[PDB]
Amino acid sequence: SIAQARKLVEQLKMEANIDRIKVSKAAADLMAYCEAHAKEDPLLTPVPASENPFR
Amino acid sequence: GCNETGMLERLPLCGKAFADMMGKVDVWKWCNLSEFIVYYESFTNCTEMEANVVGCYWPNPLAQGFITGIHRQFFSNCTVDRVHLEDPPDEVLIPLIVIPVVLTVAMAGLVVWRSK
Amino acid sequence: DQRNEEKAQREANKKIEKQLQKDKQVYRATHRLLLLGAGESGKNTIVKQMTSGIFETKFQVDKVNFHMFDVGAQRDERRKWIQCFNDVTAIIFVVASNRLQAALKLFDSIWNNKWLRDTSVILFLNKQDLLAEKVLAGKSKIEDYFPEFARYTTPEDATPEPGEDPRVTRAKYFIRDEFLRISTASGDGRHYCYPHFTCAVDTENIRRVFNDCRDIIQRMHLRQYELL
Amino acid sequence: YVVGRKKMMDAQYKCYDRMQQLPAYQGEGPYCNRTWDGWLCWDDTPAGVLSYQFCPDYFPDFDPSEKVTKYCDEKGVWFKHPENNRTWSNYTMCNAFTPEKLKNAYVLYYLAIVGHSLSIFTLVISLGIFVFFRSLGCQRVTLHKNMFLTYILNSMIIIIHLVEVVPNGELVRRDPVSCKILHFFHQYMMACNYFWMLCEGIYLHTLIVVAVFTEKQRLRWYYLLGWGFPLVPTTIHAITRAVYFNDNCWLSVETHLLYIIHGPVMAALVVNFFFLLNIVRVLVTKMRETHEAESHMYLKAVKATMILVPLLGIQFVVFPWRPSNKMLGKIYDYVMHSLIHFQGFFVATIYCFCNNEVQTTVKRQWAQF
Amino acid sequence: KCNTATCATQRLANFLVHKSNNFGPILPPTNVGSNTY
Amino acid sequence: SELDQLRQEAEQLKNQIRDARKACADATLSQITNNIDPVGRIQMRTRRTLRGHLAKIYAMHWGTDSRLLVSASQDGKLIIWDSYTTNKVHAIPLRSSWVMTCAYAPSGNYVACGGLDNICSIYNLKTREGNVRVSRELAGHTGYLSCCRFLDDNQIVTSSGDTTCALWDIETGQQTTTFTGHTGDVMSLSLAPDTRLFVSGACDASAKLWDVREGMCRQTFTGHESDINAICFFPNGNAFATGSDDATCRLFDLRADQELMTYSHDNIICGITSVSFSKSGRLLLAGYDDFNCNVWDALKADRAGVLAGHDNRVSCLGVTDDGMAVATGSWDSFLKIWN
Amino acid sequence: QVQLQESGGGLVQPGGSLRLSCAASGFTFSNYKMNWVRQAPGKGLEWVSDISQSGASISYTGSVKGRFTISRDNAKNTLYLQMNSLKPEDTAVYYCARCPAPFTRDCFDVTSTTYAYRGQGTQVTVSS
Ligand SMILES: CCCCCCCCCCCCCCCCC[C@H](O)OC[C@@H](COP(=O)([O-])OCC[N+](C)(C)C)O[C@@H](O)CCCCCCCCCCCCCCC
Ligand SMILES: CCCCCCCCCCCCCCCCCCCC(=O)O[C@H](COC(=O)CCCCCCCCCCCCCC)COP(=O)(O)OCCN
Ligand SMILES: CC(C)CCC[C@@H](C)[C@H]1CC[C@H]2[C@@H]3CC=C4C[C@@H](OC(=O)CCC(=O)O)CC[C@]4(C)[C@H]3CC[C@]12C
Ligand SMILES: CC(C)CCC[C@@H](C)[C@H]1CC[C@H]2[C@@H]3CC=C4C[C@@H](OC(=O)CCC(=O)O)CC[C@]4(C)[C@H]3CC[C@]12C
Ligand SMILES: CCCCCCCCCCCCCCCC(=O)O
Ligand SMILES: CCCCCCCCCCCCCCCC(=O)O
Ligand SMILES: CCCCCCCCCCCCCCCC(=O)O
Ligand SMILES: CCCCCCCCCCCCCCCC(=O)O
Ligand SMILES: CCCCCCCCCCCCCCCC(=O)O
Ligand SMILES: CCCCCCCCCCCCCCCC(=O)O
Ligand SMILES: CCCCCCCCCCCCCCCC(=O)O
Ligand SMILES: CCCCCCCCCCCCCCCC(=O)O
Ligand SMILES: *[C@@H]1O[C@H](CO)[C@@H](O)[C@H](O)[C@H]1NC(C)=O
Ligand SMILES: *[C@@H]1O[C@H](CO)[C@@H](O)[C@H](O)[C@H]1NC(C)=O
Ligand SMILES: *[C@@H]1O[C@H](CO)[C@@H](O)[C@H](O)[C@H]1NC(C)=O
Ligand SMILES: *[C@@H]1O[C@H](CO)[C@@H](O)[C@H](O)[C@H]1NC(C)=O
Ligand SMILES: *[C@@H]1O[C@H](CO)[C@@H](O)[C@H](O)[C@H]1NC(C)=O
Repeated sequence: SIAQARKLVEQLKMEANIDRIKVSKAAADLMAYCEAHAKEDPLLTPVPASENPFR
Repeated sequence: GCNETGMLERLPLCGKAFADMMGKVDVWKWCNLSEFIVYYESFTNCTEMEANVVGCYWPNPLAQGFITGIHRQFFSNCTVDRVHLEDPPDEVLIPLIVIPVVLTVAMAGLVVWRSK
Repeated sequence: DQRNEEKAQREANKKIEKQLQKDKQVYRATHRLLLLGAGESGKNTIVKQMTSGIFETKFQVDKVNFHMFDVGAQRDERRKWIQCFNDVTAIIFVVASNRLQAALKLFDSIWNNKWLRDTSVILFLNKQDLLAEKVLAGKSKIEDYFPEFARYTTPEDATPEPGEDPRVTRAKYFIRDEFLRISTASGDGRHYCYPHFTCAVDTENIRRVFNDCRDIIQRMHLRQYELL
Repeated sequence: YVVGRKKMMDAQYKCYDRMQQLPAYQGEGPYCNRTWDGWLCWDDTPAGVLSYQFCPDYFPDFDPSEKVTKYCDEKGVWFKHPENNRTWSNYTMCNAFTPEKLKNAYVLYYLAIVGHSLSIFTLVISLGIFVFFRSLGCQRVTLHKNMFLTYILNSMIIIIHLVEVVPNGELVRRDPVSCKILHFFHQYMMACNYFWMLCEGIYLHTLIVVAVFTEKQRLRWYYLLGWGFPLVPTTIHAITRAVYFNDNCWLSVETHLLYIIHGPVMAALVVNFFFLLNIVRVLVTKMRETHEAESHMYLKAVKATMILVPLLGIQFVVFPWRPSNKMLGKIYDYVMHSLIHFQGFFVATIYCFCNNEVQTTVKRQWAQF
Repeated sequence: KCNTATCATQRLANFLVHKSNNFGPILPPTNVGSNTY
Repeated sequence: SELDQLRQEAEQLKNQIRDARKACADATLSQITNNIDPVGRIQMRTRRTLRGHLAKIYAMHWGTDSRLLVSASQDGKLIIWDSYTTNKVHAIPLRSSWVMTCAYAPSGNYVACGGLDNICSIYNLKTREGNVRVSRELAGHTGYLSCCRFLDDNQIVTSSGDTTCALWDIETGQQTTTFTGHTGDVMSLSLAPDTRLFVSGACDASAKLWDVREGMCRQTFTGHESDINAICFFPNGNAFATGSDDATCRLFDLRADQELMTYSHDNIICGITSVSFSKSGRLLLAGYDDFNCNVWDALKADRAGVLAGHDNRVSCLGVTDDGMAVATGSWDSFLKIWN
Repeated sequence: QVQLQESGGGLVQPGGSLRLSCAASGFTFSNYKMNWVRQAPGKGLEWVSDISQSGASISYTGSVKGRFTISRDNAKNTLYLQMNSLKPEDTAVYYCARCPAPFTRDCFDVTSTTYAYRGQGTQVTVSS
């Protein structure tokens, strides 16, 4: 319908008028979070049997 | 050949020998064969050797008539015991088979009924 | 302290499984069914003769419990919610005998769906009396919408009703063969289609489902023993 | 030797008492006088008749099932052998086929040990799969566990009986109470193994034909029929065996008291044959409703039968009587003993090893195992 | 003599108990010729 | 035709967004994570097997205590398990057996469920009487309930097959805000760590980022080829992963407004049903239609492990808040805890 | 971004010929089964024809069989519909509809009023 296409153009203008950072900066932030929390991840390396509640 | 008269004279030697050994066994034990079967085996063995010495093959009708006289002399009134290994009569054996059979199909039909 | 709390959890667990045992015998005893069809296919008339997103209909035949479900307030996109009915006993597909081609395409999608590959389909070729009136009239011919109908002959294995025109028999059996060609293409001995010439006011529709469901359960037990 | 001589002297005393207790032959024409030939007792026989009697058991090479013949000619004279002119009885059939029967019995003896050993091995591995992989669990498999256990327990008792009791003559002559206890458990476990075949036949008939919808049954009745009911024919036979035919270690088969156990067993297996006819009848009906080819119908229908004959024991009812012929009896022995002793191996291979539901579970769970 | 198929194992065991010399060496056959009974 | 101009202007804006995203794509995620060491072979084992469900399990959700979990099965039962002792804490019979989703409130006092009944039912677990009874039935959706997630004891966000999402006030039972951006059945939603935003995945091969308090669609993410069946936020809230029927998993960045990585293999030809990150976000666990669960390296797109314990389609999975264990639900009516 | 754009068609004489083309992008064209659907004025969406992934399996609706021909170019990612002997009954907006899931034999919801994997359509008018 005419109203359906008009709201589609309205939504695209709000999505286009956003500030986007570089992918290299976004990729570095995702890596930096993993390195800073890899020690607190029990799934990366098996925790000792004395600390696993599902022993 | 065979000399029947020679055998008939020699037979009283085995019959009388067995009759004297039956003197050690009282009239009470004259019925159970298990008491005197060892002497009955040697007495039968005597008639076989005596016939063979006179050239006659054992068993022979003259030696059979002599063993029958000895058998009638001692074991006349004694009756043969009941067979230890023998099936019961069919009046008892048949119910011992048909009753478990009908119980099988009755239980088999009950399972089909009472399971569900 | 530690002994009283864990023991209270074990007694609560055994009480739950005690109730789950009663729920298991009830769930395993009832047979669930899915009713599918167009808006004017006649399925709603079969329900009343026996908002909310799904309707429930419970009937009992020979003390055997059935639970038929009807799709209510759901959109025409079925590829997602139809996966919930992969464990039903059978899918009752009602077709009004180009709405016929649309039903043939929907039947092909249900029959060839990965999650519905082991689900049998009870095919209710509904509106047999309305089909006879159109064939006897001769105004709306089938061969213009199905060119293979002109060269189609009635199978000798057909069981026509007494006092029915052969033109109606050739018409209704041609529509049945259109659905059977899809079912016999990818059957693989896992599921089967049970076609039936039914009417909206037919009292035999309940007996047809009960007899077809008995055949489905029989073929399942035969498959578990690898006899068929 | 000493025991065989005692049986010979025992039969000699019975004849001389019988030859004096029978009425005098009053039939017309000439007859043969009663006589004791040394091994078997003979009654008055008319002239021109070939007498028949069963062979005694005085010697180890004699076969009691064979026949002994003594002939009179047209006159009242017994037959005389032309070599010696001696009154001679025909005992040739007593030991003519004994050396060959003993050689074939040795093959069947080791065929039983290997057949039951292979059954114990495969069924233990088959039972371990149904116990370990709970995913395969159901009422059908539950009854399979009890059916498999009967084969294992039956094969174990048979192997023990054939190794410690059969080749031990000192144990049989001693006649201890222990060998009679082992025979009791042998008859009990044999009946339970056969009755559980009926339980599966009843269960499969209930699912396919009588009660398709429920699919949930109380398994108590199957347990009582499979394990409890076989105690009825076993004890009744054991009581009558201890009274009427109390042979050494209960090894004799000449007594008809064995049909107290084998009678109901045959009746239970016949019911499975009738259940087989109904199952295949429903099967070919489903195939006729699917319009499949006749050649494809025959192959799967026959294959369905051969799949059910090890589980239901149909080989016992289709071949229930051994032929008296020597050539047919030998082939019957090698065929029946193969089917009987390898029955546990056949059921384990068909219903567990060749079962696609079990295979797909093994191939999937093989990584975690 | 139980001749049923279910008695096959019992017939084989009963035969080898008496007619096999306790699995020993084969014994000379019993003479049943003209010079016997 | 003015609609054709609206069709023309839409293509101009989509071409502008595409070029705007291409200008920010200087280097890919694989080039940045090319020198980091791989996680290695991840070999998790099934520590617990939760048995009791009578039908296929459609959804599950861990509690905030990382011990209790609720599971939804199509037999009409909600079961709350104690993952430590495998004991069942509660068994909630449902009015409608066609449940497709379930949620566990962060306070642990309420559970939610919904499905083909188009109603999100709230159940009170902390009643003083000791029983569990439904406290509120949230109605208003015109399609089946696909997912629901609690914001608090009084607010819950739901997704439905009517192509819309809704924010509910549990006290009044009325929709506070409605999200009407998607064109296909919305299959799943994931809340941000701060609960200010949430992402949804629908059957239009697109994901959308929503503002909870504003009620607006801020960003629309494309790249998938088929219906998106699952979605999960990255632990930091700046990214999310999606699972679709195209046998691929994709990682999208909010600040970059584009896809960063694709997780797929030539041997995988089945759709993804559930996705979830590890505690640190380094591992991306995904459930598949081939009865298996694959553990992906979120930074290197390498398959690090496989969870093969279920006998049917894996319909749902979830990682505890403390990251100690991973639960997996499947159509075989069993739940499995993996460590 | 899954995109389907229909081209060709327009006004044609009764009995004429037209060739519709659908340019596909954003997905692996060779892994999806394609469909042609149309919507006549005052009528609902109707399935016309489909073609398998490779092109061996081809089916048409009864009204267009013998007159329409469907084909696909996997190298060009283009779907074709050769329409010959066009009748005024064929006047409708023709859409190219892709099946929702790849490597699937079933094709659900391609005729639904709101289907995502469907182009905007092209107008085909057959009149004298
Ligand atoms: C654990 C699981 C795996 C293994 C399973 C099998 C385990 C077997 C264990 C030993 C079983 C007993 C010994 C068997 C071998 C006997 C050899 C012996 O020399 O006899 C040979 C022959 C003739 O004997 P005899 O001279 O009369 O004795 C005269 C004897 N005296 C001199 C004493 C009178 O008898 C054999 O030919 C019998 C053959 C038939 C039975 C054995 C084979 C059965 C089938 C085997 C598997 C086939 C393939 C199956 C594939 C699934
Ligand atoms: C309630 C539910 C749970 C139930 C659980 C148990 C089920 C089974 C129970 C069975 C119990 C009874 C078993 C024995 C029955 C009686 C057998 C003997 C009968 C009999 O004739 O008695 C005497 C036997 O004497 C003899 O010389 C006997 C010779 C044979 C002895 C060896 C017997 C082997 C079998 C024993 C099995 C016992 C265990 C069973 C599980 C006297 O007989 P007579 O006067 O003719 O004189 C013969 C010359 N003396
Ligand atoms: C020594 C042998 C030759 C004769 C005596 C055998 C009995 C001591 C045993 C052996 C096998 C047992 C059976 C093995 C399995 C079962 C199934 C069982 O029912 C179940 O569902 C099992 C449940 C469980 O095991 O936890 C009931 C007992 C029963 C019949 C047992 C009853 C007792 C039996 C017959
Ligand atoms: C030959 C001698 C050595 C046998 C000695 C054992 C039998 C006399 C008894 C002892 C244990 C009994 C069993 C004990 C328990 C059961 C379970 C019972 O079923 C139930 O309790 C529930 C069944 C269900 O609902 O599944 C059926 C009988 C059975 C197998 C009994 C059958 C008869 C058994 C094997
Ligand atoms: C499968 C487990 C049980 C296996 C049993 C195997 C038995 C083999 C017997 C071979 C013949 C033994 C003959 C007697 C030997 C002896 O007494 O020393
Ligand atoms: C499971 C297989 C073996 C079963 C048991 C076999 C041996 C049974 C007999 C053992 C000795 C019994 C002695 C009883 C003596 C007495 O009652 O005076
Ligand atoms: C429900 C059907 C039951 C059928 C039962 C059949 C039993 C047959 C028994 C045969 C063996 C016993 C024969 C006794 C007579 C004989 O010695 O010839
Ligand atoms: C060595 C074992 C041999 C077993 C042979 C079993 C033969 C079974 C034959 C069954 C025939 C059933 C015919 C059914 C015909 C019908 O009703 O359609
Ligand atoms: C009812 C079907 C199964 C029947 C199984 C048993 C069949 C037996 C047939 C032969 C019986 C012979 C009886 C007399 C035997 C004899 O004394 O020689
Ligand atoms: C209901 C019938 C079941 C099958 C019955 C089969 C009976 C077979 C009987 C023996 C046939 C072979 C010839 C045996 C001759 C003999 O007794 O020596
Ligand atoms: C189910 C298996 C059946 C066959 C079992 C093995 C049979 C082997 C051969 C047995 C007979 C051997 C002697 C044959 C003599 C002859 O040719 O007459
Ligand atoms: C793998 C086969 C399983 C079924 C059982 C088969 C048993 C075959 C037995 C064959 C015995 C052959 C004896 C031959 C004796 C001889 O002629 O010397
Ligand atoms: C037989 O024996 C008797 C007595 O011993 C003897 O007188 C006779 O000569 C023998 N021979 C014959 C032919 O009688
Ligand atoms: C029978 O006589 C023979 C020959 O003298 C002898 O060898 C055998 O031992 C005797 N038997 C007995 C014990 O009388
Ligand atoms: C048979 O016995 C009778 C009775 O003593 C006898 O008269 C007859 O001669 C005997 N027959 C023969 C052939 O010895
Ligand atoms: C047997 O006797 C007959 C007649 O008395 C005679 O013709 C024959 O030669 C004898 N045979 C022997 C071996 O003595
Ligand atoms: C003894 O019987 C066998 C078999 O019945 C026969 O071959 C043989 O000729 C018989 N002997 C005599 C002397 O007739």
